[PDB]
Amino acid sequence: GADGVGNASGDWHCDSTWSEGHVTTTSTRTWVLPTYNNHLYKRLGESLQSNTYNGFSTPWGYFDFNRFHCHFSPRDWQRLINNNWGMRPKAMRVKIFNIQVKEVTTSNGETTVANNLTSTVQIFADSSYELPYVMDAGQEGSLPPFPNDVFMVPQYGYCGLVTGNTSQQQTDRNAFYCLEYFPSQMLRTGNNFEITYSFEKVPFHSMYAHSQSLDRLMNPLIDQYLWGLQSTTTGTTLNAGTATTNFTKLRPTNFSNFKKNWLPGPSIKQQGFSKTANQNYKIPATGSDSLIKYETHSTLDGRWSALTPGPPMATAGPADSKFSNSQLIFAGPKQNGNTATVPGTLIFTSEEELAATNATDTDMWGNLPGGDQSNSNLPTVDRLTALGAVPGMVWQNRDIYYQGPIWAKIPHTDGHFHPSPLIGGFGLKHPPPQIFIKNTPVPANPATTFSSTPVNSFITQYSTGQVSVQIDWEIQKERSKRWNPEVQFTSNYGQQNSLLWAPDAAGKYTEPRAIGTRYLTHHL
Amino acid sequence: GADGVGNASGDWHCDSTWSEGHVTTTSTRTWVLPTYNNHLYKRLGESLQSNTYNGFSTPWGYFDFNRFHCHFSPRDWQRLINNNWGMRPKAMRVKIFNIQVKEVTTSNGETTVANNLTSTVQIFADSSYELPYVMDAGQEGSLPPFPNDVFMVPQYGYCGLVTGNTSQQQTDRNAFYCLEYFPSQMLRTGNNFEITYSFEKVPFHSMYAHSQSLDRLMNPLIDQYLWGLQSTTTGTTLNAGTATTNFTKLRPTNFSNFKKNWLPGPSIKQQGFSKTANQNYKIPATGSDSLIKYETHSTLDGRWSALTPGPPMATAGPADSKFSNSQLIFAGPKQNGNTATVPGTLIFTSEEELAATNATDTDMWGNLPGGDQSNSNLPTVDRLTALGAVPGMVWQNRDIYYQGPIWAKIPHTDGHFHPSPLIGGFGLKHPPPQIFIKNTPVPANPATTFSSTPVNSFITQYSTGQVSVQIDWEIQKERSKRWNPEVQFTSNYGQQNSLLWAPDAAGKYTEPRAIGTRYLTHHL
Amino acid sequence: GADGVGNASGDWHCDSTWSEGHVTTTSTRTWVLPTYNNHLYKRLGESLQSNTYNGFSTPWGYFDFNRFHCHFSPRDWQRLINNNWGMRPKAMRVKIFNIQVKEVTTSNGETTVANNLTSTVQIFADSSYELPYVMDAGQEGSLPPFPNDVFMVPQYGYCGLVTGNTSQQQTDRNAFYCLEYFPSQMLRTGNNFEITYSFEKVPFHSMYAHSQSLDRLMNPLIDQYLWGLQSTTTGTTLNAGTATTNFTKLRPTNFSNFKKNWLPGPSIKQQGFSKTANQNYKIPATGSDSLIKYETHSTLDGRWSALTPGPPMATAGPADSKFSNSQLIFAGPKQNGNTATVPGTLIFTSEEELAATNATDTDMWGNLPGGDQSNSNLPTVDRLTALGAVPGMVWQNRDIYYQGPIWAKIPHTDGHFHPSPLIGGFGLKHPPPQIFIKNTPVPANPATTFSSTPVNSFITQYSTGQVSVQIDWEIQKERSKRWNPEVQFTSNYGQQNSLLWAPDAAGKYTEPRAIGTRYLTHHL
Ligand SMILES: Nc1ncnc2c1ncn2[C@H]1C[C@H](O)[C@@H](COP(=O)(O)O)O1
Ligand SMILES: Nc1ncnc2c1ncn2[C@H]1C[C@H](O)[C@@H](COP(=O)(O)O)O1
Ligand SMILES: Nc1ncnc2c1ncn2[C@H]1C[C@H](O)[C@@H](COP(=O)(O)O)O1
Repeated sequence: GADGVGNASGDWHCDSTWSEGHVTTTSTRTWVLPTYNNHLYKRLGESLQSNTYNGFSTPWGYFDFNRFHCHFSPRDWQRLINNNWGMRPKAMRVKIFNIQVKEVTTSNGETTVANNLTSTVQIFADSSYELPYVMDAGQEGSLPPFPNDVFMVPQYGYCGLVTGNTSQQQTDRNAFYCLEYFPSQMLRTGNNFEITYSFEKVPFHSMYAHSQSLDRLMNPLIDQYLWGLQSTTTGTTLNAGTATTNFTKLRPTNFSNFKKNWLPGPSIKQQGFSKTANQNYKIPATGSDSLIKYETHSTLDGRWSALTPGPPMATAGPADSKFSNSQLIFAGPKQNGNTATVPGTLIFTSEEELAATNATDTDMWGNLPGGDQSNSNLPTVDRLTALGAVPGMVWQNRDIYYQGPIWAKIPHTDGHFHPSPLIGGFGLKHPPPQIFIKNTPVPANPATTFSSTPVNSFITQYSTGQVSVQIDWEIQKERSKRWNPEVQFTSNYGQQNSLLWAPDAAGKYTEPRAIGTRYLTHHL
Repeated sequence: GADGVGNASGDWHCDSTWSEGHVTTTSTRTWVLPTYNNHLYKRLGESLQSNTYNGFSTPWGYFDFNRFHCHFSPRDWQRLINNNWGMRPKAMRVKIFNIQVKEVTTSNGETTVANNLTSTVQIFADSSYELPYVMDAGQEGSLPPFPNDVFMVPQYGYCGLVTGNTSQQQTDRNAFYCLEYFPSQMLRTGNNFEITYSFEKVPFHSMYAHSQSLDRLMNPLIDQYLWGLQSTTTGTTLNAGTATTNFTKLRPTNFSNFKKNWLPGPSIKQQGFSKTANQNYKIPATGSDSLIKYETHSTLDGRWSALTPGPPMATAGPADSKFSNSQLIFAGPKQNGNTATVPGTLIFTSEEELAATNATDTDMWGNLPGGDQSNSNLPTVDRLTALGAVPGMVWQNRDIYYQGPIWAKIPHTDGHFHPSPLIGGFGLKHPPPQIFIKNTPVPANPATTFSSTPVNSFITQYSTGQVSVQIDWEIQKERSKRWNPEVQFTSNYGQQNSLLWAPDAAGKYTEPRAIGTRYLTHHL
Repeated sequence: GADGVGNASGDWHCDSTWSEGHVTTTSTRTWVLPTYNNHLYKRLGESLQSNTYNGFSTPWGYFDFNRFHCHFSPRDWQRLINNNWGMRPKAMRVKIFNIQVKEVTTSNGETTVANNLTSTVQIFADSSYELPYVMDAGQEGSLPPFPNDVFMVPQYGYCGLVTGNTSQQQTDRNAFYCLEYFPSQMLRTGNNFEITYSFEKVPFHSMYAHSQSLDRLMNPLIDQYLWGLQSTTTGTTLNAGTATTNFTKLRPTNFSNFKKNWLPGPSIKQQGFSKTANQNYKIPATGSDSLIKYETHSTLDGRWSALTPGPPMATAGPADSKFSNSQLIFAGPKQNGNTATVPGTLIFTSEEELAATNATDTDMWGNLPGGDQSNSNLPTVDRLTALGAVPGMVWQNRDIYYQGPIWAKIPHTDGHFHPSPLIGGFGLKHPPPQIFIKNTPVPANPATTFSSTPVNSFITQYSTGQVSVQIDWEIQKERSKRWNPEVQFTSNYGQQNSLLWAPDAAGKYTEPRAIGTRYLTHHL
C-alpha cells in the first residue's frame, strides 16, 4: 500500500451479503486521532483499597471492533436472529487508509488548521499477543453503530498486578511495555494499512430459547420402573401419623420425584434489588458499608470484585421490578450522564430464557438436609446457595446482544473451566489482534546549540482517516419440525413522531432498546 | 421390504455370539399396537405446583429397547460381567415385520376379531432427533426380558416448558410437534421395516470395583520427604499444654496426614432413611411438609426436583437398614402394585463399591474451619456438605444394572459436565433413534352428502407383529496380575421350589434380584 | 402403478424443504369417498329471482388443494413471509394410493363393514379443461390444514347459464357433461394414480407493504420547476376578496398540488358497516329491500351479484369497528355454524396496506367539478365514486392469506383486464387440473329373467385411501437497504391454557387467526 498525495488510498465499503449459512458484514467509519499524554508514557497508580490499581497510560490509540452493532445493522441483526439457531465469527480483515495529518496553529485569538503532508502516522498489530489485551473489557472505543458517525480513537492504557489490597505500590514483577519497542509501519497520506485474521474454531452461539424444561423431559403418559420413598408416616401432618415406610412406583402427575439423568448447572446466589426506590434497604455507595459489601463478590489477594456478569443463571425479567447484577444494563436513548436515578432511563437485559436449564440468580440452587434425620430429630433444611460443577450438570450460557461484546481473550493460565466470556461472546485463545496507531512526534523549532536533553517542543498535530472491518460469519439455519409459529423480533414500536432506530429531527442516532438473539426455539 | 400376503416378512432371531472382545446380542419379541387417544393429539396440562407440567399426548406408539435385559439373558449378563473390565454399545440394527392388522367388531354381546388385509400401519425413525426424546427417562415400555412375553407398545407423549411453579399455562415458546408432518413408511402385511444405527464412540463402562483406596495409594513402608504441622501444643488435651509448633516428617502409620495428589470427587449430601419404619421422622407424602421438602433437591424456575439418582456417591449397602435416594430401587418379584410398605418386597441397588474414590451419600465430603484460629480462639468446625469440581478430583461413576437403562441423550445445551447419565448408562449426543409406529385410521361408513367436518367414525383396529434388535457390543477382557481369586456373580440361591430366573409353575417369569457389573477388580 | 393386495401402494410424505429461492411443500392426507347421488346424475335447478341457478350434480367426487394451508404449516408460512418479497407456484405432483374399497351391510339392528377386494374405484384428470372448473370458487373441499385429519371428498356439481333473472329454465345452449364419457383409470387395492403439472409463468405475489405513499414520491427539500394556480381571490373567505390570478412555483410544504406522474388505481365505492349492531341502518336479509339492494353490486342479465371481493382497494382495519365487503371474513375458532351475530366470533381480513397506492373502499376515488366555474357561478363539487382504468394509474393487488385460495382459472373469454383473482391468488389460464374420483357401481343380486331396464339394486359401498400433493414454490429473497428493523409475524399470543395453532385438550385443531403475507417492506 503506497501511492500519491492526490490519490485516495482506499474506498468506502459498507456491504451486507447473506447466503446459505455464511454472512459477510463489511463496514467503514471515519476516525480522529489526537496526541495522547502529550507524546509520553505515564505511570498510573492510585491506592484505593480494593479499587487499588497501577499501570501505565500510553501515547498510542487503538481500533476496537468488539461490539456487534459495529458490523450488523438493525435489519441485519433481525435477519440473523429470526432464522438461525446459531452463528460465529470465521474470518476478519481490517484496513486503515486515506490518512490525513493536520497541524494546528492557535492564533492570537482562535485556532487555525493546516495539512502537514510529510507528517507520518504509525500502525502495527500486536499479533503475537505480547501486550495486555484491552479490547475485551466491555469498555468504550469500538466503532459507532451509525455508519455516518465520526469517532475518536481510544487511548491505550493497561494495568499491572496489584500486590496487596492496600497500596498501588508495584513489585519487581510489575512490567512496563513500550510500544516503540515494536516494529511499526510508518504512513503518510497515500500510504495505507491492511491485515487479515482468522477466528479459531469456536462453538456456535445459541440464538434460541429452550422448549422443554430440564425437569420435565419424560413421557407424561408413563410410569418409571424405578421406586422411591414417598413418605415416612401416615398423616398429612408433619411429625404425626402411624409412621411407615411408604414406597411408590413413581408414576405420572408426580414428576418432581421422577429419577432424572441431568441436573441444572452451577450457580452462585446474587442479591436482588427493586427498581421501585423504597423496596430496597438503603445501603450507601461509599463508606464502610458500601453496596459492594452486601452484594455477592469474589476476593482476590484481599481485594473485592463484584460477581458482576457472573455465572450463567436464569435472571429476572426485563420488565420485572426486580433486577440484579447478572443482568446487563445499557444506557437508555435519552440517558447522557455517568449517573441516573430513574430505572426507566436505562436499558435492562434479561436471561429469563435460561430458566429451562439454569438456576435462578436471586433464588438458590436447591436444598440440603443440615444433618441426619432420626426418629427423634428432623434436621434443619439448609440452603444450597452456591454450587460448583457436579457430574451430570448441563446449562445454557448467557445470551449475546446487538450492542454487546463479540469476543474476549481467554486468560493465559494453565487450566480454566468452560471458557465462555461471562459478559458474553466468543472465548478465543488468540482473538482478533489489537491494532495500535499513534501520530508521529514532530519537533518544533530547535535550539541552535546542542543539548543532551530529550525534546519538548513539538508541533501540535492530529490525524484522521477511514477504517473498514470485514468479518465473515458462519451461521446455521434452523430446521425444526415445530408446528406452531415462533416468536420473532418485530418492530411493533407503534406510532411515533420520529422513527425509531433512525436519526431524530436533530440528526442524532440513538438505540431504542437492546436486542437479544434467542427468539427461535429448540427442544432439549 | 415388500412381498405377498401368505409370506412371512421376516424370521425369529434370538442369537447370542461371544468372541474376542465383541459380543452380539440379537432378540425378537411380539408386540401389540392399539389406537391411542382414539386417533387424535391431545394437549396435556395440569397445574400441580412443582409437579406442574404441560405437553401433548400423541396417537403414536414407539419401540424402546433402552434396558439391558432386553438384550442379554441371565447367563449372558453373567458371562459379560465375570470376565470383562468394561463394555459399550457399538452398533444397532432394528427391524419390524410380519405386520398383521386386525379390525374388531363388538357383537350384540361380545367382541369378534377379523383380519383387515388392506389396512396399513405407519413407521418412521426420528433420526434427525427433531422431537422430544423420551426413550431415556427410565420409564416403562422397553421390551420384556423374557423372550416369549408379548408386550404392548407405549404411547408417545412429550412435555413442554413449564414457565413458573404455579400454572401449567403455556407461553409462545411452548411448541407442538405433529408426527404426521414427517415422512412415514406405510405398511401392509407383506411389507416390513428395517434400520441401522452406529453408536458414537463412548467410554467403556467400568464393570469392576477398586482394590486400592484413594487415600491409601502409597508405600506403607516409607517416609515422605515432606513435612507438616502435627500439633500446636504439648498435652493430650485440647487447649492445654506448653504450646509449641510440632512439625513431623510424615512417616508410616500416619497416612491420614500424608501429602496426596488426588482428592475424592464432587458430592452433595443426601438424607438417609431407615427401612425399619420407626427409625425415621414421620414426614407425610402430601402437605406443606411433604417428604420432598426435607430431602435434598434442586430448584428450577421455582419448581422442586428430588436430587434422585444424583451425583456419583458411595452409597449404603443393599442389606443395610439405611437407604436413600442415590440408590436405584426396582420392584420385587412378588411386588405388583404402585405402592408398598415392606422394604423386603422391593429390590435395593447399591454403590457401596464407590467408597474407594467417592464420598458417602448420607455423610459429607469433609470439613472446613469456620473461621481463623487464634491463641484466643478455636473456630467452629464446619461441615462440607456439598462440593463441586476442584482441580485434582477423581471419581467413579454409578454402576450399570441388568435391568437398568443402557443409554441416554445428552441435553442440547452449550456446555455440561462429565456427561454420564445419572440413572446410569452411556451418554450419547445422538443415541439410538426413536422409532414411531401407529395404525392408520380407517373411516367407517360415511355420510352420503358432503361435509367439511373432519371424520369421526372409524373402524376399530389394532395391529400386532414381531420386532428384533441386534446390538454389537465391544467388550474388553481384563488381564490383571491379581493372585487371589476374584468375586463373581454366582447362582447360590440354594434349594428352591420353582427354579429362579425361570418361569414358575403358573408360567410367570419374574426377576429375583438386581445384577450389577462390578464383580471384577482393578487397582487405582 | 400396479402390485398386490398385501402391499402398500405408496408411502406417507409430509416434507418441507427450503433453500436459495425455492421451497417444496409435500403433504399427505387420508380421505373417504361415499356414493354420491346414489350413483346418478341429477339435473339441478331452482328459480330464485337473482339466485336463480341451474345445472347438474354428479356421482363423482374431486380433490381440491386450492388452499395455502393445505401445503404450508404455521411455522412455514411464517418462514415464507418474514424473509421473501414474493413467491409463486412452479410445479405440482399429485398421487392417490392405498385404495381400500369397503362394502357395508346394515344388520337387523346396526351396520357392519367389510372389505370388497375386487371392487374398483375410478380416477381421471380433466387436463384438457373440458368441464366446468370448480376448484377456484373459494368453496370447501380442499384438504385439512392439520396433517392428521381425515377428510371427505367433495361432490362434483356444476352450474349452467341462467337465461333471465326469473326462471331457472334452460335453453338450447345449456349443456350437460357426463364424466363417464371420459377415459378414466380403474383401480383396485394395489393400484394407484399419479400425475404431474407445471404452473404457467405467473407474477410473484407481493408479500410486502409499501413504504413511500404514491402522493409523496418527491424530494421534500426542493421546489418543482412547474407552476400552478393557487387561488382566484384575495381573502381567506370563499367568494370574497379582490379577485386575482395567483400562481405559485409549487414548492415544499405544499405537495398536494405538486404535479405528479402517477394516479391511484381504479375503484368502486363500497358500503361500510359497523360491527357495533346499532350503528347500521336496519336492512333485512330477505324482502324487497334486502341488504343486497343497498350494497354495491353488479348486474348480469338482470341478475344481481354482490361486488364482494371486488377491485383492489385500501380497506378498513382488522380492529376497526367499520368493515365491509372487499374484506375477507373467515370463521373464528369457536364459530361452528352457518350463522353468527357476534363479530368477535369471526375473523376479519384487511387490505389496510393498500392505502399507499389504492383508494379506500368505503370513501371515494376523488372529486370532480359538476359544471364550469364562472365569475357568477361556483359549480357543485361532485363525487368520483367509481372510476375505471386511466393512463398513469398504478395499484397493488389484494393480499394472499394462509387459509386463502392459491389460484383460479382465468375465464375463457376474448379479453379481460389485469387477471388477478379478486378473492386473491394466481390467475392461470390453465391451472392445476381437477382430479375426479368415484367408486364404481356394484350390482346387487339380479333378476333371473332378462330386463331392458337400467340396474337399481347396488351393493352399498365407500372407499378410503391417502393422497399427497407436492408443489414446488419459487420464492424471492428481499435485499433492501432499509436500516430500521422490519415488522414480522410473531407469536405473541401471550400465556395460554392450550397452546395456539395446536390441538386442544379435546384433540381439536383450530386456526386462531388469519395470516397475511405483507409484513416486509419495499418502497415505490
Ligand atoms: N466461547 C467459547 N470458547 C471456547 N470454548 C467454549 C466456549 N464456549 C463453550 N466452550 C466449551 C467448548 C469445549 O467444551 C470447551 C473447552 O475448554 P478447554 O479448556 O479449551 O478444554 O469449552
Ligand atoms: N457416558 C459418557 N458419554 C460421554 N462422555 C462421557 C461419558 N462418561 C464419561 N464421559 C467423559 C468422557 C470425556 O472426559 C467427557 C467429555 O464431555 P464433553 O462435554 O463432550 O467434552 O466426559
Ligand atoms: N395472477 C395473474 N395472472 C396473470 N396475469 C397477472 C396476474 N396478476 C397480474 N397480472 C398481470 C401480468 C400482465 O401485466 C397481465 C396480462 O394480462 P393478459 O390479458 O394475459 O395480457 O396481467
